[PDB]
Amino acid sequence: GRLQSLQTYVTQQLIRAAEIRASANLAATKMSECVLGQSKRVDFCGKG
Amino acid sequence: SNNSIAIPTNFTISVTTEILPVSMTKTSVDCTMYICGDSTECSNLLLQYGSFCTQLNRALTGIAVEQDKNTQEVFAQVKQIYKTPPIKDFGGFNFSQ
Amino acid sequence: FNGLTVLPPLLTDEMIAQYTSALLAGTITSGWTFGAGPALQIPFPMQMAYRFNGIGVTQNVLYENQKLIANQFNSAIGKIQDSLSSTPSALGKLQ
Amino acid sequence: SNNSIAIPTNFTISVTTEILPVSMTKTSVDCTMYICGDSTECSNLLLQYGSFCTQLNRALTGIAVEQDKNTQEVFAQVKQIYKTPPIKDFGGFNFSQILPDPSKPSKRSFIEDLLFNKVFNGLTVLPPLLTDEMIAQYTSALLAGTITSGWTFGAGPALQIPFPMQMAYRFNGIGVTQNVLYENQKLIANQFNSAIGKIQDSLSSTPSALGKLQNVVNQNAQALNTLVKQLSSNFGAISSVLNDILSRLDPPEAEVQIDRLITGRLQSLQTYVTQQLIRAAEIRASANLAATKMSECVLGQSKRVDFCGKGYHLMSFPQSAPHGVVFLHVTYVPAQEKNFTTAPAICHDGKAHFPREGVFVSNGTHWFVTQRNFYEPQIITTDNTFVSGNCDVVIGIVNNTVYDPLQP
Amino acid sequence: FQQFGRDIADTTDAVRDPQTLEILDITPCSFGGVSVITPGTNTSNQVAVLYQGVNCTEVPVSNVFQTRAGCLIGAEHVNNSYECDIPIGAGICASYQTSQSIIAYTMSLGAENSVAY
Ligand SMILES: *[C@@H]1O[C@H](CO)[C@@H](O[C@@H]2O[C@H](CO)[C@@H](O)[C@H](O)[C@H]2NC(C)=O)[C@H](O)[C@H]1NC(C)=O
Ligand SMILES: *[C@@H]1O[C@H](CO)[C@@H](O[C@@H]2O[C@H](CO)[C@@H](O)[C@H](O)[C@H]2NC(C)=O)[C@H](O)[C@H]1NC(C)=O
Ligand SMILES: *[C@@H]1O[C@H](CO)[C@@H](O[C@@H]2O[C@H](CO)[C@@H](O)[C@H](O)[C@H]2NC(C)=O)[C@H](O)[C@H]1NC(C)=O
Ligand SMILES: *[C@@H]1O[C@H](CO)[C@@H](O[C@@H]2O[C@H](CO)[C@@H](O)[C@H](O)[C@H]2NC(C)=O)[C@H](O)[C@H]1NC(C)=O
Ligand SMILES: *[C@@H]1O[C@H](CO)[C@@H](O[C@@H]2O[C@H](CO)[C@@H](O)[C@H](O)[C@H]2NC(C)=O)[C@H](O)[C@H]1NC(C)=O
Ligand SMILES: *[C@@H]1O[C@H](CO)[C@@H](O[C@@H]2O[C@H](CO)[C@@H](O)[C@H](O)[C@H]2NC(C)=O)[C@H](O)[C@H]1NC(C)=O
Ligand SMILES: *[C@@H]1O[C@H](CO)[C@@H](O)[C@H](O)[C@H]1NC(C)=O
Ligand SMILES: *[C@@H]1O[C@H](CO)[C@@H](O)[C@H](O)[C@H]1NC(C)=O
Ligand SMILES: *[C@@H]1O[C@H](CO)[C@@H](O)[C@H](O)[C@H]1NC(C)=O
Ligand SMILES: *[C@@H]1O[C@H](CO)[C@@H](O)[C@H](O)[C@H]1NC(C)=O
Repeated sequence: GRLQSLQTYVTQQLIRAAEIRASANLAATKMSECVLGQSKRVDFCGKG
Repeated sequence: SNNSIAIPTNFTISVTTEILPVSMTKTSVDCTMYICGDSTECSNLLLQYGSFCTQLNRALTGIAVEQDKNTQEVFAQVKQIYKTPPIKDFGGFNFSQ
Repeated sequence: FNGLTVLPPLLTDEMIAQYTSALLAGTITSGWTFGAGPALQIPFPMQMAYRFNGIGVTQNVLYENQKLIANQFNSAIGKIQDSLSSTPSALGKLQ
Repeated sequence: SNNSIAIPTNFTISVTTEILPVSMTKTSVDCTMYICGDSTECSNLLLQYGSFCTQLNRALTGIAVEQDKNTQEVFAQVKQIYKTPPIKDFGGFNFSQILPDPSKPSKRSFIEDLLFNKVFNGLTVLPPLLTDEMIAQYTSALLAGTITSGWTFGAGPALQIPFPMQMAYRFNGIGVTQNVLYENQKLIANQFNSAIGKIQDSLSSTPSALGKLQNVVNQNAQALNTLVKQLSSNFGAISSVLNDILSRLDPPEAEVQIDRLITGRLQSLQTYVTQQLIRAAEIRASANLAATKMSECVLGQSKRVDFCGKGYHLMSFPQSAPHGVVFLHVTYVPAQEKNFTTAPAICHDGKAHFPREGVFVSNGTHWFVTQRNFYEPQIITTDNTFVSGNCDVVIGIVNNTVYDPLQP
Repeated sequence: FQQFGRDIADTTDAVRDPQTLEILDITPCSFGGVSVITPGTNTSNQVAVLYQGVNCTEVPVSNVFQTRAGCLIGAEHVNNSYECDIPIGAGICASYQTSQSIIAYTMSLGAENSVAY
């Protein structure tokens, strides 16, 4: 029983970590394009 | 209509905010100790299950390393540490906030 | 703890603050330049004129309306502080 | 300070490398054969678990098809197969390190050869649908199209253009005038050649450059090894091998030991398949990124900052690698900046004058109008300035004089 | 003094015959998957078969061809190259071409072009 619980916890953590990695990649892209430059992509760095 | 246009005569400078998570907490649950802290017969029985206690630790360690890499790649993007001049007259703009 | 432990982050919050301060100082003092090579200085008014020139508005719009634009920017920043201090559910994702 | 501006006087052509994995090996583990290969009682008990041996095979088949789709979508982005002309006088630029080398039997380039050199219990490994020769053929076609056509071959019919003129167009796209190229053609060609040579040397010297591809290979190998090692375990039964279970025991005890073994092995197989699915999702994200960079950096000239390299992007070249792609990003970086004194506008005759495209600078005594990314001063004229209003609203206007060509 | 050999994954891969001391090698009996290649019943009912990872000789016994993928049975290997219709693997594709039969060939990546530079 305890091994099954640990396996479930680890799998859920792996999926959550994948989601956070996607969000961190987005944040790095926005730092590169919005802060270090000026972007022409619509609705990327704000609204306007 | 096929001959009319609308053209602005004024503007507005608007500031918006956007919040993005970049990392989580680095936890690492020990396998055997969680299942049974002190029992020795428990550890001996668990030893018959092979490598179900090393894979979990490997996965959690990979997650922690990934969190550190996430923070490093988001924030570390300057080769030098720049500093603002002590005089802060920027032509009317106020960055003290 | 039943065998569970929490490791500390490799970067302290002071170091993250130092990164963000460097980014802000470079952006205010240099502009685009510090992110694509050697950092070059430029007055902030001319940087804003350059940035209007990139969205389709002529430079003279900024210079003839410098005071109004500065006031609008300052008011917007103050309102950002007020709005962030007002609602506690703004930081929903991290929570 | 509110009147000092720094302007570069020289430049540097730099080449950087970026490595992205696109696909992983197509393994497939048969369910019944892994859990128990030759036994028939074990198979009869395994039928009691329903379709736990069809879901795993379906998942692994989906993963393999995904890998093939990843390679297909990254590399096959050209409709035709272009060839470089036998005469190779590109104005001084030397693409020998990246173009295919016909002497070698594999027809791979120098850098591609370096990259390729640097890098059953019921389980099988399928071969990829696209052989490495076809991947090299795609990369060669893309290189030939880029060198010969420009960005036109990715948006319609390929149109030829001299490479010097293509470089002039690409400088014109980052804010530097065409005349900068034509007056410094030899210097830029030498810088490009030196950068390519340095890329080859840097790749050849350090062995830990290709971290990601080796990491993927090692992860897959370790997973398979762990599965095979886990095959030999008791899982609470008397012995791991089931021949001793079935020969030394009566049907009841043999059956219960076989059930224990079956449960353990099924759990191990499920764990393996789940981790494979997660890894495949990560690799698919990486392959999507690689396809986007191939579309935007190689077939065009991107203005997105820090996307295609580090600097002002000029172009990019693709190279193949085992289970991955390598982009060589050629970028432009300024150097040798100088201080100058600058003003927003100039008051000539009661009217403010602003630069059309450029900025006002000063030796210290005289005033000139120049570019923003290169120091090319010239006299202020009515041709390159435009008027707006009077000299009372602009904060920092400088009294000076302008010139009019209509005064011979 | 060594009787049997175990590999990197701890699987026995060699045995010394006890009576005559000759080293012998154990290689697993052939196993793999079977695939059916069809042009769809809306056009024809003639199919081809692919035995994956198996030498043609070991297949238990129309036209037999060996490829990296495995043994193809029922398809005629042409010498030309067309766009891939049905992907068999290792650069080998199958199609339904005219009497009328299933052919197997090597992939063609596209038309050859040469820009007048
Ligand atoms: C453009 O908008 C700004 C801001 O709304 C206008 O400035 C305002 O003008 C009114 C009328 O005198 C004042 O009561 C406000 O205090 C001003 N606001 C600020 C921030 O200065 C400006 O007049 C508008 N311009 C035009 C041409 O309509
Ligand atoms: C920029 O804005 C800040 C806050 O809006 C100004 O700081 C205020 O300064 C006045 C002047 O003594 C104080 O009475 C306030 O208490 C300050 N507020 C805060 C929040 O510190 C600052 O002066 C502005 N910059 C300039 C150059 O005036
Ligand atoms: C811009 O930099 C290049 C080098 O990157 C300069 O070219 C060098 O000039 C020195 C001095 O004559 C020579 O010894 C080197 O061999 C040159 N290098 C190359 C690659 O040609 C160039 O002179 C600089 N521009 C200016 C205007 O000085
Ligand atoms: C482009 O660069 C390559 C590599 O530097 C040149 O190839 C060299 O050619 C010389 C003389 O033919 C040989 O001695 C070297 O061994 C070659 N190097 C390599 C790595 O093959 C090539 O000549 C250059 N192209 C032109 C037109 O000069
Ligand atoms: C201000 O700019 C002028 C124009 O380039 C510089 O004057 C030139 O100086 C060179 C070097 O002695 C002479 O050969 C030219 O004849 C000068 N031109 C004129 C129109 O006088 C001057 O050097 C610059 N000021 C400073 C401080 O460098
Ligand atoms: C086991 O018996 C076999 C059969 O008698 C032996 O094989 C013979 O060995 C002798 C000695 O080298 C050879 O001259 C014969 O030619 C072999 N016979 C054959 C048919 O090959 C074998 O040597 C014996 N081994 C042991 C360990 O006793
Ligand atoms: C420009 O002037 C500043 C003034 O301190 C000096 O530090 C800087 O080195 C000068 N620029 C160059 C390129 O020398
Ligand atoms: C620059 O700032 C100084 C004060 O430090 C001021 O005297 C001068 O008029 C300013 N010049 C411009 C062009 O803003
Ligand atoms: C430029 O002209 C204005 C108005 O004629 C005058 O006030 C100003 O002093 C002049 N500039 C200089 C440096 O004298
Ligand atoms: C196909 O190519 C092979 C390889 O040389 C050759 O032996 C055979 O005769 C060719 N068949 C035809 C019909 O051209």
